[PDB]
Amino acid sequence: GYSLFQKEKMVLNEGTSGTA
Repeated sequence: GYSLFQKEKMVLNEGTSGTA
């Protein structure tokens, strides 16, 4: 499932592991 395995990965990349 996309909004399951990637649901939580989308959280890590947008905040701490990215920073725009």
